[PDB]
Amino acid sequence: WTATSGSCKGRCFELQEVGPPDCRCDNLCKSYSSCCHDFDELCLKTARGWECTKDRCGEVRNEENACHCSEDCLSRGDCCTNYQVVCKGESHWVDDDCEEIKVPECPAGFVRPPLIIFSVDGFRASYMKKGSKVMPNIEKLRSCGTHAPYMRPVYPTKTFPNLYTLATGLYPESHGIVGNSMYDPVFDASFHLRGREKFNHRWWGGQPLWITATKQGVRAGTFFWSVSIPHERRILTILQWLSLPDNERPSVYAFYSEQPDFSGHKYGPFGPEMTNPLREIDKTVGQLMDGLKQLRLHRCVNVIFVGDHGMEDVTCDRTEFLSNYLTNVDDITLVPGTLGRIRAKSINNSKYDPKTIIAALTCKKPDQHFKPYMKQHLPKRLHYANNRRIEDIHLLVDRRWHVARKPLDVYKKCFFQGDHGFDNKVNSMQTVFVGYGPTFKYRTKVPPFENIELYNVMCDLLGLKPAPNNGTHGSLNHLLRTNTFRPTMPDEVSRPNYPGIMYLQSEFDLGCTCDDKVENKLEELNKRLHTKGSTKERHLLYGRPAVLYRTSYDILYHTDFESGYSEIFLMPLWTSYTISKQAEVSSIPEHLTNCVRPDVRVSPGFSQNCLAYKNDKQMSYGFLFPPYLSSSPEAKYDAFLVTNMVPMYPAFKRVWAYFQRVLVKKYASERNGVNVISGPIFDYNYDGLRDTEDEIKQYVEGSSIPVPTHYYSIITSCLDFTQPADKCDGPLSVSSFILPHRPDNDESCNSSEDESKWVEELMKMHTARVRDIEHLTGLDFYRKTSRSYSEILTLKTYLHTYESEI
Ligand SMILES: *[C@@H]1O[C@H](CO)[C@@H](O[C@@H]2O[C@H](CO)[C@@H](O[C@@H]3O[C@H](CO[C@H]4O[C@H](CO)[C@@H](O)[C@H](O[C@H]5O[C@H](CO)[C@@H](O)[C@H](O)[C@@H]5O[C@H]5O[C@H](CO)[C@@H](O)[C@H](O)[C@@H]5O)[C@@H]4O)[C@@H](O)[C@H](O[C@H]4O[C@H](CO)[C@@H](O)[C@H](O)[C@@H]4O[C@H]4O[C@H](CO)[C@@H](O)[C@H](O)[C@@H]4O)[C@@H]3O)[C@H](O)[C@H]2NC(C)=O)[C@H](O)[C@H]1NC(C)=O
Ligand SMILES: O=C(c1ccc(-c2ccc(Cl)cc2)cc1)N1C[C@@H]2CN(C(=O)c3ccc4[nH]nnc4c3)C[C@H]2C1
Ligand SMILES: [Ca+2]
Ligand code: NA
Ligand code: NA
Ligand SMILES: [Zn+2]
Repeated sequence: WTATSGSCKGRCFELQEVGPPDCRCDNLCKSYSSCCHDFDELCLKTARGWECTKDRCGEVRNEENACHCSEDCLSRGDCCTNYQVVCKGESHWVDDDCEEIKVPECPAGFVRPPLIIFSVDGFRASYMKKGSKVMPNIEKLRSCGTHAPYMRPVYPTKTFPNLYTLATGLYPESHGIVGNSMYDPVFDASFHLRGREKFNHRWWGGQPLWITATKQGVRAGTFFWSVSIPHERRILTILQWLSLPDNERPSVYAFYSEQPDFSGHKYGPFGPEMTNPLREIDKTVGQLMDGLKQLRLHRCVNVIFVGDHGMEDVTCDRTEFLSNYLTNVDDITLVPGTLGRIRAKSINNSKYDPKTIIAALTCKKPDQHFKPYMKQHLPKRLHYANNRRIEDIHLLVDRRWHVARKPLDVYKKCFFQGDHGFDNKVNSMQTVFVGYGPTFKYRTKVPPFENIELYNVMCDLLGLKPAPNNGTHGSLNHLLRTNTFRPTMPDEVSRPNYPGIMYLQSEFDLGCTCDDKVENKLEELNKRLHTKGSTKERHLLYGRPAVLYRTSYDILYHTDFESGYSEIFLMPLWTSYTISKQAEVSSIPEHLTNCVRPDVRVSPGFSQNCLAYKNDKQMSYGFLFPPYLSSSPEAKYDAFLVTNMVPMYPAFKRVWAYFQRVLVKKYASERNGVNVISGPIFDYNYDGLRDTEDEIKQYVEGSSIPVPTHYYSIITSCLDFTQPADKCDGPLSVSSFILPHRPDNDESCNSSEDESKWVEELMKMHTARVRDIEHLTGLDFYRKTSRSYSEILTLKTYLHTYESEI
């Protein structure tokens, strides 16, 4: 109940929210059905339109007008945005040459450059180039300010998850808005685009920029606009707020456009009808910048032009129906469309089984346009599992397609030609970032980056301390002229032991054998050198990883590789080795096929054993440093140490052996040498964070050998590939992956074929940032390079996507 008897008189677009039943006059009241009786008449004036014409100049103030062209309008802060152009001979902002803004030029009483976030829904990154002819205002912001060729959204590439990720720096699994539609089984409550539950605070986790600002004494304009408030009015409202007295005036503002998403859904991303919405958005930008220029704020304000996600061609005919796969289609609830989420229709149904549902959905049709996953098996780069609102069963839908439960859902709910939601590495889902103002750089292009990184920068722009988030603070310092945040490397928590030879071969009873009993001071002094680190500069190029948690581990040196061996987990946390362009691949000699060798630097009690693998009928083993890449037949024996062994399902060994025998050499040839760091990951509770020893759900049968959920590799080389990986003088280049360690290759529908047809495609799907591996391992990489730390942070957030040209 709202008693709408009060008045909006002198309260139009007031900043403080007033609770029921006193009537509201803020930009949200429409959505709440709570506006005072006179809100429209007083606050939403439209009379005479939005532009001054010659004859309006000098007019006597008529209060009924939408905006004014009277002589007092500048000081009332309520001129039409084109007033100075029409009435005072000024130019439109877009027509002025751009000139570097070296320092803020703010009027008196401005304590900091204000920040204006201009967010556009469904603005696909390629619009910046493809519509540049019809968007001169946006093209000027882009060419004169700082821009990326594209910004990567979060998964799913839906509106509410991405806008709230923009506001918080958080993955949707952490902020809680994991779709536009959700069911929370703890609340027993549903979040819908339609209705009042979505307003309830309990859906919205983390701390959005406007709350961060407010808690730290920086006032914010409201970010939310009721759909019926016309864009011209939203702009006039911002400009009016910017004329408030100093103590009242917000420092951060947001504008939001429903376009081009609205038309893109109807017409497709490049429908001929899309030119007009792009023009209109440009005009709105022109209005804002002209209005800032009148207020003398156009060289004071930092403006961010940012999208939530792109738009792909999708039509009704490209829909896959679960009724063509499942017999029990009525025992399931599906969240449908460009992603699928499946749960039981009824909690009282004990004949519901996710395993038979996944199996009925796996590789069933030749050209199947979706792939099912238990959420824990989704690519770790999606970070989409650790929330109770995310259903256990997930369908990743191919770009251009939908999934639906039954055909009746698609015709009794073609209409649409565009949609979004797909995998966030898809080219069509990329969106835009432009920053313009005194704090951003001048005419600077920056590499693509992820939207989770912006919250930190928006905090930096406002002098705020960000709440804890998933951005990596300092990774976007290269966007900024000043206000850079100067991070320090994390302190190493555990120091390594450097074991020498401490055990005799007969102290070991590991059930392993090796045909290695074959035999010289020339070569013996030499192998002693290798075991103390004499080749360590070749194989460990960026310093040893730092261990950021409390544990007990040994550094082990070898001719061809170095490792940090965990006495707790019984295997390396990391193994580092360099493969030059000239290196040669060899096979494992016949007599060494089953060779495992005790490591005389590491006690039997802190070693694995071969008996456990013999007795575990499901589990085999692989090696982190690959015997195929040994530098010499004698160095090969090091690769068969028990301290280089890791548990691997036979099915996973197919992937791993192809990566090690074929792909590392291929990368070394292509990149002029590579440095590889590989190791295990344990994330049994799928939170994206290193498991402690007591979280491990699976061991090699009858042993204390923990089974990894994933294996990672970080592959680094010189960005200037004319220099070899091991003699690189400048910036680095990296690609990484986090491969799921699974007992089957059900994920790969072509896995019955030769690895050359399916392994690399698997690995591409599981591409990752170094930072993702850092979270999963508690390791910090690239501690000793000649590069600035900020540049290294950027490298660690890089994701190699394998998409073609945007
Ligand atoms: C991305 O960045 C984010 C932000 O930094 C990272 O998320 C953080 O990670 C931490 C580790 O997972 C986590 O810390 C925990 O905090 C618990 C208290 O949390 C509340 O308070 C904070 C602060 O205001 C608040 O933000 C939290 O909000 C969550 O939950 C609400 C309501 O459900 C949601 O609205 C909100 O969206 C958010 O949900 C997300 O996080 C939670 C986990 O907190 C998930 O469950 C959700 O699925 C969702 O992802 C909370 O309101 C605190 O209780 C924890 O401490 C336990 O464990 C430690 C072990 O060290 C121990 O010291 C304690 O004793 C305690 O153990 C006891 O509880 C156990 C579990 O119940 C029980 O088993 C034991 O027996 C004990 O009784 C813990 O410190 C932090 O909350 C989140 N923050 C956010 C915002 O999500 C994220 O990791 C980053 N991702 C990556 C990949 O890097
Ligand atoms: O009020 C806001 C808001 C604006 C900006 C920021 C914002 C957040 C962070 C920053 Cl940094 C800036 C602005 C925060 C909220 N709304 C209201 C709008 C309602 N809505 C949809 O109904 C909708 C739209 C497109 C879709 N496609 N498919 N389904 C769709 C459903 C989109 C919502 C956005
Ligand atoms: Ca974990
Ligand atoms: Na076995
Ligand atoms: Na398969
Ligand atoms: Zn949309």
